Amino acid sequence: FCIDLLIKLARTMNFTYEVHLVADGKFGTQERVNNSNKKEWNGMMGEL
Amino acid sequence: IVNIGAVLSTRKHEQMFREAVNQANKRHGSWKIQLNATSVTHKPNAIQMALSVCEDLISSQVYAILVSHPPTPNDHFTPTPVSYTAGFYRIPVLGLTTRMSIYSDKSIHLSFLRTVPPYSHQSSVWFEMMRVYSWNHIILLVSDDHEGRAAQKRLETLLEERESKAEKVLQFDPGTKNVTALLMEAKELEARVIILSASEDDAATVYRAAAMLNMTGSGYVWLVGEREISGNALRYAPDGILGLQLINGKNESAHISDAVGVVAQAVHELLEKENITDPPRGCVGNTNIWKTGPLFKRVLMSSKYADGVTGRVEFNEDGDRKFANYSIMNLQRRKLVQVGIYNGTHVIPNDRKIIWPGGETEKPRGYQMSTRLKIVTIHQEPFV
Amino acid sequence: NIAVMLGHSHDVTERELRTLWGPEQAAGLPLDVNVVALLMNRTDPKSLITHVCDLMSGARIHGLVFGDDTDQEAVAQMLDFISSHTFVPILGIHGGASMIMADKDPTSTFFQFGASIQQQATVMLKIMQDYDWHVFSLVTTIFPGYREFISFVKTTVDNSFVGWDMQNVITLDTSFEDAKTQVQLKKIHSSVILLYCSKDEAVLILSEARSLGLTGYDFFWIVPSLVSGNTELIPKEFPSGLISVSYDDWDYSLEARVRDGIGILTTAASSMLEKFSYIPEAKASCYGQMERPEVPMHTLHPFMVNVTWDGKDLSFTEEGYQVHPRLVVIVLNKDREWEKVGKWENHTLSLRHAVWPRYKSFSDCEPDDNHLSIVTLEEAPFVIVEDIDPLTETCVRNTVPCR
Amino acid sequence: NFMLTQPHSVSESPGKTVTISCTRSSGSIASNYVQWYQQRPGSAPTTVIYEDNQRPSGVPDRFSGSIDSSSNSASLTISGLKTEDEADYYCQSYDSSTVVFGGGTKLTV
Amino acid sequence: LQLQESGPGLVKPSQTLSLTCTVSGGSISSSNWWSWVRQPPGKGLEWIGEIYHSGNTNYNPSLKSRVTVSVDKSKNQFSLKLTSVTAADTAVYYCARDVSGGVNWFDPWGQGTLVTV
Repeated sequence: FCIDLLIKLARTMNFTYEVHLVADGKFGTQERVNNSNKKEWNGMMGEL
Repeated sequence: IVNIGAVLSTRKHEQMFREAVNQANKRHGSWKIQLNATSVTHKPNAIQMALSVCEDLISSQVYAILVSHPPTPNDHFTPTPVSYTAGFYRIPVLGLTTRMSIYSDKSIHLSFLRTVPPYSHQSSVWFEMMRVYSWNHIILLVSDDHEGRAAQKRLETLLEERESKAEKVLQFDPGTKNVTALLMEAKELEARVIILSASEDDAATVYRAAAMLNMTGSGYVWLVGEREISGNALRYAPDGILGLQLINGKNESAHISDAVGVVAQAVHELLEKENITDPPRGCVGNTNIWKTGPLFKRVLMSSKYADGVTGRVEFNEDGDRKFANYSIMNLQRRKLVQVGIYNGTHVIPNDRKIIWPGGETEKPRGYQMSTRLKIVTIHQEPFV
Repeated sequence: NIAVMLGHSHDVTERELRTLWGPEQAAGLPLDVNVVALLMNRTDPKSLITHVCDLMSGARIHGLVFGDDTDQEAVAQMLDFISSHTFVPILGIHGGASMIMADKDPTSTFFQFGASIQQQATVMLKIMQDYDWHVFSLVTTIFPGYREFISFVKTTVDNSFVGWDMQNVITLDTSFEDAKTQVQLKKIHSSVILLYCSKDEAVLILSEARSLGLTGYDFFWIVPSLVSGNTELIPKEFPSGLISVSYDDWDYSLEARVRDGIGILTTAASSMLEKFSYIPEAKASCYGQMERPEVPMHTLHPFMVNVTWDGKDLSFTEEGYQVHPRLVVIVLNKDREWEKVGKWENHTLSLRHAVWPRYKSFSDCEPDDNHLSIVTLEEAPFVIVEDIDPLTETCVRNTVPCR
Repeated sequence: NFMLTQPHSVSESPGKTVTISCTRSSGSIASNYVQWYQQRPGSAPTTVIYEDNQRPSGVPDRFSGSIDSSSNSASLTISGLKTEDEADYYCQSYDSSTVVFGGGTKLTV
Repeated sequence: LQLQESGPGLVKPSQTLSLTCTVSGGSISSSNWWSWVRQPPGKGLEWIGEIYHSGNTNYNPSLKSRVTVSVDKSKNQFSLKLTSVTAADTAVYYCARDVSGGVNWFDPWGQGTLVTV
C-alpha cells in the first residue's frame, strides 16, 4: 500500500526516493536512557 | 572641589584631555564646582599597573575613572586590572575603545561603563540586514570561547521572537590548525549563507579550508564580523564578503569629549541631592565602600546628552550603548568600498553597486532543497 | 611548600593550633610537607598584593589556602586575577573566597568550596517534591544569571518522571508599583513561590505583596541562598516559614575545612609526583617587567580532577564547582533566627520534620481555619492502603498520601 | 599608501648569483602578496615572478623569490647571469586602498 | 588574447586624452577586471584605475575628481576621460587587464601608447 502511494506521489511531485528500512524495529517512544535520567528518542521515530 | 582622573595612552592624549576638561570647565555656570583632572600612563606588568593606579588615583579621592586601550597591538588586558582594583569600591570606570563581551557580565565586573558597541550589536545588525533580503536560512559557525558564545545566545533569542529556526550550528574549537569535518557536514544542506564569527587567526585556516572545498563562487554568500577581515585574515580571503565594520572606530578625542561631557552632566545632576561623602584615599586603610556608590552609576545610566560629537549617547540597562552607527563594507577585488549605512532598523543601501562572490549581479537565493529524499519504512504485514 | 592564611577578624583560631600537624596523619609517603603560618589585617587591595607577592619569594610552590571573614563580594575576582598572573594554585574556604562566580579566565587556577547556582535549583526542586506541592510559580526580577536559572529549571522540569505543573512565569522589571507589576503579581493564584532577587529587591517585593494577600497562612515562599544574606541581619519584612537552601555555617567549620584543603593539595602534589616526578616552583619575582607568558610544565587541573582524602570524596569539575557540596536547609523561626531543618547528604535530602508544621505567617495574620486532620481505617473496598513505587517515590495520580 | 625603495643599478659577473631587494617602508610586507615584473628596453613589461613561489609557463628556473619577514623586504635571486637578461626589474604590491610599484633597477654585465 | 591600444594622437597642452584598447581573442564581458597603467618617462610606474563591465570602478584617491573611465560592451572597448590634464602629464599608457585568481597580477601587458603633452 504505502509503496504504491509513494510511487504515485513521486509521479506527481518530482524527486527520487531511496527507501532504506529501519535498523532497530521499534516504532519509537520516549524512554529514559540507561545510566542517566534524561529522555531521548529511539526506533523509527528516532531516525527522523 | 572635585577631580576626575583617567588612564590614557600617550602624552598627546593627556594634553587633549587637559584641553577638553578646560573647555568643559569654561562651559556651564561652574559655580562651586571645579574639576581638575589627572592622568597616568600604562605599564607592562599588570601588578605594577594595578598598584600604581590604586595608590595614585585612590589617594586623590576621584569621582570617576577613564580607561583606554593602549597602543600595543591585539590583546585585551587594558581594563581588567583597573576594573578589578576600582571594582573593590563603586567608583564607575568609563571605557573608551574596549569592545569585548567579557565586560558585559555585571556579576563579574559590577562597576564598568563604556561608550562602544559590543560584539552583540553585530548579531543584531545581522538580523536587521537579513530582515530586508528575506533569506531566513542562517547557518553560523561559532568559536568555542566566551566571545562566540555571547553571539550565539544573542542570535538565538532574537530569532525566537520572529518564530524562526536557523539551520544548524557548529563548533570548531579554538587554537586549531586543521578543520575538515565541519565544512564537509555544512557542504550538504539547503542554506547558502556562511555567517561566521571567528577570532583573527582562525579566519585564515577556515578560509583556506573553505577554498580547498570549492564552495566560494556562484552562490554561498558570506557574512563576517569586524575582526574577521582585519590584518592577516584579510590576505587569505575570497571576494564578496560583507565585511561589516564600525564608524569612528579608532577615534578617541571625540569619544573623550563625549565622555567628559556626560560625566560633567552626571556630576551636576548628582550634586543637587542629599548629603554626599567622598571615596576613601590610601588603598590600604579603608575596606568599606561609600554609601551612595551604586547611586552614581544609576544616575549615570539615565544621563542623556546628544550634543557632544555624535548622536544620542544613551545607556541601556546593560550599559554598553544605544543607537550606534555602522558602515556596511564589501570586499571587491581588494580595496574595500562602502556599500551601505546602518542607523537602527533603517538600513539604507547606497547606489554604488553590488558584487556577490560569484561575479554575478542578481541576489543569490539561498535554497536548493536537493530534490532527493531518504524515506524510511518499518516492515508491516498488510502495508509494506 | 603550601601556606595557610587567615583573617582572625571575627575568629579566635590563631597562633599555632591551626598552623601545625598538616598532611602527616598516617599517609604512606606523599611528600615532606612544611606549613607556614600567617595572620593578615583587614583585607585591602595593596596589602593583599604585597603580602601574596612577598610569600611568593619563599616557599609558595603549592600556593595558599587563604580564608577570611569579610562579607565583601569583590575579593574573589581580584584573587582569581592574582592567581592568573602568577601561576600558583590557590584555594578558598571562608568568607570572601566563597561567593562562586561563573565566568573566569581560562588559565586561572582558583577554586572555591561553596556550591554554585545550578545545584541550589536541584536541591530546591527536591525539597519541593518531598512535601507534595508540585504546581508552582517562578516570579523572578532582573539580575545576572536569571536566564540561566530559568533555562535550567525548565530543563529539569521537562525531563522528569514525576510531572510538575508550572504557570505564570513572571519576569517583572518596571518600577515596582506602576500598573504592570500589580496585575502581573495578581495573575498568580497557586500556592508555592520561587523568587530570585538581590536582597533589597526581595524585601521590597515581599513588603508590596504582603498587602495584596499572597503571604497568608497557606503560602510557602522559597528563595535561593543569594537572598539569605549573612544569616545574622534580618529586616522586618521576611515572613516566617521561608525555606531557603544555604551553605552550611554551623555543622563544621575552620579546622576541618583547612585540614581538608591541605589534604587535597598534598594529594594533588603526590599525584603530580607519581607521573612527572617533579614539582617545580613557578613564581619568580613580586615585581619587575617582561616576564614569561605562561609555564605549561605543570597542569594540576587534569591531575587533581579526581582525588579523594580520608575516605570522603572531594572532587572538582570542569569549573571550580565542588562535586559534593555540604548544603543545608534553613527556615525562619518564630523568634527571628535561622533553624537547621534538613541536611543535604550525598544524594538524599534526609530532613527532620515529617510534616510541615504550618508556621505562623506574621503578627497580624488571621488564624487558620481551612486546615483539619482526618482519621481513617484501612479495610473494605471503601479505602485500601498501598505502597509507593520504588522509582518515582510518590503515588501516581489520584490516591492521596496517608501517613 | 606607501612607497617602495629600489636601488638605481647593479652590476655583477655573468654566471653568478645576483640578489635584488625591494623594501616597503610603511606597515609590513608579510601578508599581502607581491609580484616581480621585467621590462625590456622599448618593449612591454613581462611578468617574471608571481606569488613569490611559482613561475609562469616557460619562465626560466634561475629566477627565485623569497620573503625576509624580518627586515620587511622581498628578495629576488637570479642565477647564471646572461646578456639577454639585461632589462629593468620592478616590484609591484597591492594594499587595502591602492596598489604601488617599485622604483626599479637595471643590471649591467 | 592580445591587446592593441590606439589613442587620438592629440597631445596638445591643456586637453583631454581618450584612447581605446581593443582586445582580440578575449571577451569584454567576463568575471575579470581591466585596468590602466601609466608610466612617466625615466621614472617609476603607477596605477590610475580599473574598469568593470558590471558597474562600480575605483580609479584612485589622488585624482578621484579628475579621471573617469567608461566601457562599451557593444564595441568591446573601454575608454578613459582625463579632464583638466596638465601639460606635465606626458607619459605612456598601457592596458593590462588582470588575472582572476585570488590576487591582482597584470598578465599579459599591452604594447602601450606614446603621448607627449
